[PDB]
Amino acid sequence: GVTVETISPGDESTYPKSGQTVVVHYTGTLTNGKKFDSSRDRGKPFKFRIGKSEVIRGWDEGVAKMSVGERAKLTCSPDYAYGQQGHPGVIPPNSTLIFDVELLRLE
Repeated sequence: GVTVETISPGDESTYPKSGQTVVVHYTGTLTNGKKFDSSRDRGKPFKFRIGKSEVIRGWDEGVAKMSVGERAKLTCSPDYAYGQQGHPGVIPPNSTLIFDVELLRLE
């Protein structure tokens, strides 16, 4: 489903709750490394409510395993991303997605 590989540890104490507003910096790429999204390129931290299907399932599952300050690679299989259909023009069918995600703070 989703694999979380820690790059830099968080505090292992402060974890997102269901419905909580979470603030991340992230970069998403295809497994060939082609980038398709980045809050870092936008120069703005990205906010979303976790556990509300506001983002792909890999994020809801994976970011919930991160603690504040953690930086990790999240690898989301198609079933936890955009599936067989994909996102025409952006994500091919049956694509695994790799996200570099830093959990900056909870709100």
